[PDB]
Amino acid sequence: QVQLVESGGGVVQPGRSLRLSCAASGFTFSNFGMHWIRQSPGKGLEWVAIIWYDGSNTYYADSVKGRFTISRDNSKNTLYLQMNSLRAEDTAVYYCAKVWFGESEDNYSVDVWGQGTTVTVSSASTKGPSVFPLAPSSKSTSGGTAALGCLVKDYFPEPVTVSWNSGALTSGVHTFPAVLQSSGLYSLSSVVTVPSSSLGTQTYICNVNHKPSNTKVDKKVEPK
Amino acid sequence: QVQLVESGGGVVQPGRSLRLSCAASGFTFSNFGMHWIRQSPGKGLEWVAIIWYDGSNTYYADSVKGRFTISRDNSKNTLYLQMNSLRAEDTAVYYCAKVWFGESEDNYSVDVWGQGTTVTVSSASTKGPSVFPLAPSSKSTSGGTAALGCLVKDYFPEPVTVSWNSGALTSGVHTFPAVLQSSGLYSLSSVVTVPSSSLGTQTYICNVNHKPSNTKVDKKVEPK
Amino acid sequence: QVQLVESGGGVVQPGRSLRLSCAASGFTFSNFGMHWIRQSPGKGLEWVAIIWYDGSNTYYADSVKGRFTISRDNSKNTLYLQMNSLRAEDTAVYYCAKVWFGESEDNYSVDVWGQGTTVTVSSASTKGPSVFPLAPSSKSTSGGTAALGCLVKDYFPEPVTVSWNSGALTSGVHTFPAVLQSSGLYSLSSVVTVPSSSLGTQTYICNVNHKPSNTKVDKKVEPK
Amino acid sequence: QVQLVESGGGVVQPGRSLRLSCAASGFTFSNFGMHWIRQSPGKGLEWVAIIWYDGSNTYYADSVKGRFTISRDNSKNTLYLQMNSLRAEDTAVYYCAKVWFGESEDNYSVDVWGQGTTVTVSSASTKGPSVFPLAPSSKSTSGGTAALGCLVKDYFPEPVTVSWNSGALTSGVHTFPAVLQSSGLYSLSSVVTVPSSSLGTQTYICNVNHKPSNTKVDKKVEPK
Amino acid sequence: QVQLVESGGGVVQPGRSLRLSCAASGFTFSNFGMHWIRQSPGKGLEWVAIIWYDGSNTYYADSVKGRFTISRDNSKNTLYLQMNSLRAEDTAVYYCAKVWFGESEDNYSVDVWGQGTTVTVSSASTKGPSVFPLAPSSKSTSGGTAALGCLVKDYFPEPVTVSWNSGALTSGVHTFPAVLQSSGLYSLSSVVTVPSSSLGTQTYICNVNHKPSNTKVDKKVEPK
Amino acid sequence: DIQMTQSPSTLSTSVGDRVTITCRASQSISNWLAWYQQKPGKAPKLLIYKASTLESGVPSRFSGSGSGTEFTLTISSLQPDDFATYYCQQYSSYWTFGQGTKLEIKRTVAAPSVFIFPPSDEQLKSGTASVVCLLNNFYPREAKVQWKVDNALQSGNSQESVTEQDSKDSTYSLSSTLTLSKADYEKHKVYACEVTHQGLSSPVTKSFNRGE
Amino acid sequence: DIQMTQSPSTLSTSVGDRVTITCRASQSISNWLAWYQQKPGKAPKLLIYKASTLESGVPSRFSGSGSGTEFTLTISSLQPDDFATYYCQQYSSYWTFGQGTKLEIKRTVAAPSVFIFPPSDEQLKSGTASVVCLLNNFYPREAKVQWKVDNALQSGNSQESVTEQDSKDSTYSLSSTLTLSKADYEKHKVYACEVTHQGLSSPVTKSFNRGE
Amino acid sequence: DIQMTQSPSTLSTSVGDRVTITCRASQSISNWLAWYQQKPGKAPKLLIYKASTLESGVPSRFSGSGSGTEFTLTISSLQPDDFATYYCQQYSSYWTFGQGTKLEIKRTVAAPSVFIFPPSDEQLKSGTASVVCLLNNFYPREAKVQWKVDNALQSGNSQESVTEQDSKDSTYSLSSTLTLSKADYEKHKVYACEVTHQGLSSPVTKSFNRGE
Amino acid sequence: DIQMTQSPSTLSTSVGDRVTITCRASQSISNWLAWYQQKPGKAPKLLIYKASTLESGVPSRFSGSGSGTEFTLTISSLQPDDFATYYCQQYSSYWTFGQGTKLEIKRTVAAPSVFIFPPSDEQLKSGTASVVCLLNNFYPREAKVQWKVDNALQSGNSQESVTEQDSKDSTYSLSSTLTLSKADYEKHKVYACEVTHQGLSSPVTKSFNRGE
Amino acid sequence: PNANPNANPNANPNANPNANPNANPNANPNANPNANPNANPNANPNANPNANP
Repeated sequence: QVQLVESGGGVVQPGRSLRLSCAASGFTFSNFGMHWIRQSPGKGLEWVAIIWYDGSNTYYADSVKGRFTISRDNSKNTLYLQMNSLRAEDTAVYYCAKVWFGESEDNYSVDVWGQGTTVTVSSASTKGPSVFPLAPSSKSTSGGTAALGCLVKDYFPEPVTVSWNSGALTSGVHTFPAVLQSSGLYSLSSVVTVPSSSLGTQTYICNVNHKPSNTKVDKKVEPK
Repeated sequence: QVQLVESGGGVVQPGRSLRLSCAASGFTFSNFGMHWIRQSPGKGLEWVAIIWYDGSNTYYADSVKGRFTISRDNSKNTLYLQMNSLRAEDTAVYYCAKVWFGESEDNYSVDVWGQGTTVTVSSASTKGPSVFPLAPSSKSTSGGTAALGCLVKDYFPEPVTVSWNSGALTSGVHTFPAVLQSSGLYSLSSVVTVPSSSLGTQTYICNVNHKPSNTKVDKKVEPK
Repeated sequence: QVQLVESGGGVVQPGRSLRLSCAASGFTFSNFGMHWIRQSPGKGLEWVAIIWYDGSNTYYADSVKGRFTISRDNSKNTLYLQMNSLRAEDTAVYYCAKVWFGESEDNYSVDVWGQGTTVTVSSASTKGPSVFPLAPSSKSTSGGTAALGCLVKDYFPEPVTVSWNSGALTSGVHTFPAVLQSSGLYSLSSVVTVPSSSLGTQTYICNVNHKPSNTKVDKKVEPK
Repeated sequence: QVQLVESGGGVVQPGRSLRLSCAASGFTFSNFGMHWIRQSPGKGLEWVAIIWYDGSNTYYADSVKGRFTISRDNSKNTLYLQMNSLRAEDTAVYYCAKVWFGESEDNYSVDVWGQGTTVTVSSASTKGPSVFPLAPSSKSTSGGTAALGCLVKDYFPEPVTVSWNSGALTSGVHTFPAVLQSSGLYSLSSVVTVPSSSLGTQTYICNVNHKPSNTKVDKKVEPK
Repeated sequence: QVQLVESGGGVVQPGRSLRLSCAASGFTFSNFGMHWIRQSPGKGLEWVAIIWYDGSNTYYADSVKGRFTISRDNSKNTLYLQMNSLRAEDTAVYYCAKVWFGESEDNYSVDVWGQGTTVTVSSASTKGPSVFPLAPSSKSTSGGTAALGCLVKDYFPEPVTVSWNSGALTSGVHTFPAVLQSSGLYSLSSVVTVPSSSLGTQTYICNVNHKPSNTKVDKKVEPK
Repeated sequence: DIQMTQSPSTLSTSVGDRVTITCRASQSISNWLAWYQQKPGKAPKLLIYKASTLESGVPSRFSGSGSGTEFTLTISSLQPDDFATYYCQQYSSYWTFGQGTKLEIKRTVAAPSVFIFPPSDEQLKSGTASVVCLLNNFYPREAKVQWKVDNALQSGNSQESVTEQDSKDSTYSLSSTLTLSKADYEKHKVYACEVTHQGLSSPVTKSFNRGE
Repeated sequence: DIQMTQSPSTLSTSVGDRVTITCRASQSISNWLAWYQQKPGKAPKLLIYKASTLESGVPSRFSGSGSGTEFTLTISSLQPDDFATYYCQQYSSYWTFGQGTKLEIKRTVAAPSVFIFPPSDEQLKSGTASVVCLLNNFYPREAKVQWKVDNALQSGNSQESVTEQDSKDSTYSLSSTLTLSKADYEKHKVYACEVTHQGLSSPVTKSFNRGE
Repeated sequence: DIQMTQSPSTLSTSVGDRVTITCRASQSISNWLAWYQQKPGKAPKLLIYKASTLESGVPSRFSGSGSGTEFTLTISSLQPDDFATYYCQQYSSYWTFGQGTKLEIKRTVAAPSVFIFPPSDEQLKSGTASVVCLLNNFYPREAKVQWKVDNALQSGNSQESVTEQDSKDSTYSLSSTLTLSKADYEKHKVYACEVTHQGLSSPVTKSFNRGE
Repeated sequence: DIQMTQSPSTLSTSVGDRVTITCRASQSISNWLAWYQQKPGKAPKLLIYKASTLESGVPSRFSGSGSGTEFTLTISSLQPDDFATYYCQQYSSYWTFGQGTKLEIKRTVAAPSVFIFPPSDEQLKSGTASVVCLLNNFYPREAKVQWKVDNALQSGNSQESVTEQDSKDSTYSLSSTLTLSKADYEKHKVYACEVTHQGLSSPVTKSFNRGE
Repeated sequence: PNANPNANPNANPNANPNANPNANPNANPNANPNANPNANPNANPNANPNANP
């Protein structure tokens, strides 16, 4: 069926440029107009640009007009978005989308969205995380259930992977989504509830892995 | 931002033709309709013509219907106005203007005006001015202040520049706007108030310059 | 100025179809709605159909609804009226007409009419006329003035021209309008008053011409 | 002439939705407003909704306001009625109707009604009928005339067809209209008067057919 | 059901302008006329303006004629009231209201009122309050009951919130409505009756909050 | 909400008679009243608007009259095509229809033929017992059917159905169905339907014994 | 369908006169009425719209008045170019024209000259017999022509034709044609046309004998 | 052709004042009215559309009001950047602009200084004689200058020119030029210009004698 | 710029329920409205265009309604695959999306289990102090967590994170992280997080002493 | 509720003269599929001046 594959996203410092591409297959790409639409947690879904099938007419959202340039290569079946003068608020997931086929006098929108590519505009430098134990004790025990965890603080960029005991412990694990702090570094926590009767005998180690920095940390969590 | 630059205006004899052009930049020219609007001291602001974004529909004012032809070249981002069979009353400043963006069922007008180009329809031939002194005397003296000037008569076309003592004297200078006479020649005056105690010793010369005829006249004004 | 030229009218047998066209010039045809209005001696002026500037809305008179179809070609600046299943009472002069420009909430009618084209619905076959002399005598003489003429009977279709002495005699000639007979053939008379003292010596010949049948008849009228 | 064809009706469970359509032909549909009017045995004729020719104004009866939505597609010449949150009392025959043409300040109603489509709102499931004999005996004989019949009980939905001897017996047949029972199932009877001297020798079989369930039952009726 | 939401009210200096809006939902807004009605402590209920469903006719009270302009946007379902040259006596709560549906020859008034928005016309500048203690003592004690409070004086504009001991004390609290002083500043008191045996030992603090100035004051009330 | 009311609900008339039906509104509707004709199993057709304007194609024997709150429809000479149901409709404030007046074919009085049918053994095997009382070829339509089970009047457990006027002789037929449980049915012996009609000098009673 | 009616149908007037024609509609058309001028053998030209708005280019001597159902067109001072036919047209509900009012040139009374012509031998050889009665240079237009065959008035077998007003002297000419079969024509002897006109003190009778 | 009219033509105002200008249409234009600001020697800029919608980038001190045929533009507190000419424009039917309202800088009254200049001998040698009357640094702008030649008022042979408000002191200057042929000039003796202004208690008259 | 608004922002519903969400535009968008469904961590999929046209492949339990400025999306019978976020989008003038409505799995109320973790000595040695308050397995999601340091409420120095609904029991977990400098942290003793939830009759307070 | 047959049948001069940004961006399938006789018949100066290769 229709398939769209975005590529080119990543981390870029403010003021620099970035080129997104969208490879189309499963249909005659040169016969359809295309949209670029972005999604951020702060603004939701937000239309960015539209291009005609032949590139003759292009339109842009007011917040990006003059900075973004949409183009296409119908010989390669590829849609392009050149982004210049990036600001912090442009951090979002960008989707390319295909206009549906309709009648000659109707208004048009998109029917098939691409997979999406993440763009992160930040002046933070690549940095590994600090892993601190959230140690269980009597103050974190209610009945036969206790809670312990690992705090993964001050890393950049997303994402990070967390496993427990090399993956042998998955029942009851809650890894919270990361939050962006005022310092531009992300931080999150991963917690697990365990039987209090197992403390001191069962070994619990959280394994944090961060491919962008090649960080691998095995932190042992001991009770107090 | 949006910029419109008119060109092509000048002096034309009645009955001849003239083609004005308007270069647009800063926006997608092919997506907007355009107006030509003229302004004259006798009639004020007066709409001339409108053209659709694709040129399919054009409209003209009744006073110009059948003589003017509005067109556009979207490949060159240029708006054109071919004016034939010009009459004396067509002398005015012509602006191109961009229709604003609105809703589909609204009525439309213009939001951005061009810089404007002056069109002068007259049978007068290019002619340098006659500069005559308006000499101060006892009848033009009240206390320690006297008034003197230069009368710049019978020149065509507009404009002319007047300076005093090569620009060294600017305080108290009043150059009146030119008035068109029954003979089709323009005429104006330039006056300056000077300390009466300087009469007879300080030399005052008015420098009239008329680029269309390459006229440069330095006229000395002597007291009585 | 505004000009409308109808074409396509003629003689058609009942039950057949006919397509009238109206060529417009002197104004932007695509910006105005149009009417077709017919005029017949029996019913006077009678509105037939109206079409919007873009053809989106059409209306028809009750006597023609379901048989006539009005259309337009804005690329050719041509208005069309397809008439099917014609009846005898549809014989009339058909005019196209231009709607005037007015205010948005006013009701509208027509301001400029076309030249008109004649449509004659009859089962009569093309036939040359029969020319009979109206011979003057003592019973058609009062004083010094006598009357003679030519009767042009049983011809189809309209029109026929009558002249006297190849046009040399025009003073006192009265050619009556044609009348439609029960047989579907037209008939008329042409008369002339002459000085009684010229009878028997001056030769009087009526020249009847009927272009549809290429009939030319020169009938000599002698007194009895 | 004017023709309106309703479609979309059927059996729907309470609380579900259903969309009725009305196809118009024989007139300019886009020039007229339309009504939806329903008819039920309990309430008689009951106006439901009205829509303007362009859809700009819509009005609804109080009993349906907020649940029904009337719309139209002038490009398809189709009138629509989306019915949500159906209640038991909405079971009725629904007609679309065309507003008549009148004067500008008159009040308006409908002149041409559609054919009508039946809507039955019930939670009953599709179920074939039970055919029971109405056996003639001495208690159903008066002179030489006897009465026999068939009882068609507990079927849903409407309708069912009843014939006698494959249609060979039609004189004296009375098939009563169906009645709705407390259980939501329909029931009816069909009776026929026959010569008493024919009982025991002439065979009478009633043929019940119920297309919604593809039920075909031939029930033989024997005397007591 | 019918819902009306006013917005736009606030503090405005005399002589300035202010535009109120009323968003309507739950009914066909374009089918009904609307009223603006105001309520003030000095004049009670006072009709302000009325507008027809299509805006063709508007009427105003005599005290506001020539200064207020009522309008509506049926495409946005919004009612507007432009108030110019506001005077001190225009301070009031403004309600939008919907005309009821009735018969053609009846007189009409309103049935559903909006929520209301407060407009305060004053030349006073935004100013935080002065909190003074109303200290209980032997001179304010009768038996086992004493009275204490806080005086919140010379603040602008409304409103202010008063709590006791961060909300821990609510039994017996009386916060008086604010009064407008000759200086244009508001003032009020908050009092509470307490057991006399608790004076000197139980701590009583009034918490005054004024969001327009971001003022938060916790005043301790001590006996004398 | 303007209420509409038509009188009479049913009118028995003959070909050639002068027919007048009335329609009243709960409040003044000026002259904005329309009359619609409907034949059974067929869509309604417009007859009159503005209370007195005849629709194009409608024969002249129809006429309207009335203004304010009282309106009348008159048929000068009834014809066989005019046997139908007539509804009035105000269109002064929204749209409301009257209950409708049905023009009935008047004929001479004909007494009903009464037949009773007991429940079949198959239905008894199914757990239900329906008893059917039939009135055949009677006029006028008004009749009363009372079910008696061991001389005890039944109420709320019967349903009636009436046919339209027969095309050949303009008579009615009526079926009454008394429904009971098998246990209730077997808890009695005699089952009778009593019928009264204006063509009957005395009520007619048909009855059977369970099992007979 | 709104009917329009103009009065008078024909109005005899003179140069310099003040002319007023009226036009009435079967129902209220508000002010949506237009006036059109048509000269013979030429297309109509618009004079007035909205019942009282003068079309651009129309001289000021034309004026309109009226509202509702009665409208008038007034020419303050008639000029020779204004002799034409004037049509009113409502455009409130579709478009319907009146029959038209023709402005006729008033002149002094002139009695007609009457001539009669019998059928030619050639037409009799063709199987038909046409008899022609000619009225020349008469005014006003109203006249009556009666055919008498052996003192018996004819009806339904004659046709009349009238010319327009002569450009030089504003008179009319009329031809009346009696058509008969050769057998009907030869079954009688005397053939007369009798003419009456308001300019004639006595009726004029012309006659001939068949074969003379 | 919809006519537009603005009032007042000129409004003298001061910084901080509340300004209201009006604009009226010859017919109803609904709300399709725009307001444009133009500073001298510069292109116009859009301020308001739909009679009351503020264009993006326009400070909030501008507001529009009005509907039908009367519209107003209000500036709550005038600022020095707002001294310009304001035009209204209907765009309901084609496009027509008003005459424009110029916002003038209000100041105290200052009487003009009057100077007269006779024709130079060189221009007299050239065949023309120009006499110049100068009014310097006056406010307000309204003044009257009458030429008197041997106590005879001149008409149709003079031209006036007025400067804009000076940026430094908000005063006006006016020049009046009387042009005559050498023969007309030498055929008279006394040449005077008389000036009246609201800041002058009595008219000021300057005069010379030809040759004096 | 057309503003879009969806209501409600979050809707708790159960399998088999009838779900209706609304969407409103700041101005009239005719019928040019589309509905998109998005599942978490997945690309959006088109459900409806023209406000009421079902996209090919979409099950019939989805339906659209609305025109002008108010539109609704209705799911007749909710199924587990339909738990996702739904966005409306006007495409009448450019393209703007609503904020989206997330359909949540409704279940019975379950109070949270609360755990607190103090900063490690190693992180304090690193110069930072993070305090973590954990709420486990609660519903609904709405809860309030207040930090109190020596009974003093904190503001502006904490951040919260919430997981999606657990696939097994549809519960939430919430983490609150208080970050402070070592000097601010060591200048106090007691650190508490207080939790209020609709499933708790009384607020729950957890606290520790610094160093204990 | 019907259409006024005498309403304005002309084209509103003060209509929308811009382009509709939401109009059809796709390629029209039933458009002109043939060659254009009056296309460019001259060789292209800036065509490929090298080998294939």
